[PDB]
Amino acid sequence: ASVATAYLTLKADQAQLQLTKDTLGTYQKSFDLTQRSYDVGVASALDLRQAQT
Amino acid sequence: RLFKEGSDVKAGQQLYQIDPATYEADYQSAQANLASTQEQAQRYKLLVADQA
Repeated sequence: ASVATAYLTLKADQAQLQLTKDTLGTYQKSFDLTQRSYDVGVASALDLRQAQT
Repeated sequence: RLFKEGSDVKAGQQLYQIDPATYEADYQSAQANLASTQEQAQRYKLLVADQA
């Protein structure tokens, strides 16, 4: 039972790590878009800070 | 009056100045609105390429 639960926990956490990598990629794209919007001059610095956080 | 009388004038030549003083004011207001909206349009033109 212990070996089975350890294997299934690893199998779950692999796909969960993949989804968290997807979240990091989405947030990096969003931060790059807000950085472009701040460099152009539409958004303030505060939206850039609140995306970075 | 800025023409000599009894002379020949061409088309488009100015004749009198009628002291604008109101049209200058509303022209300054319209140009002040234009100076905002054209740079907003240019910034949106720059940002629409990256789909921001």
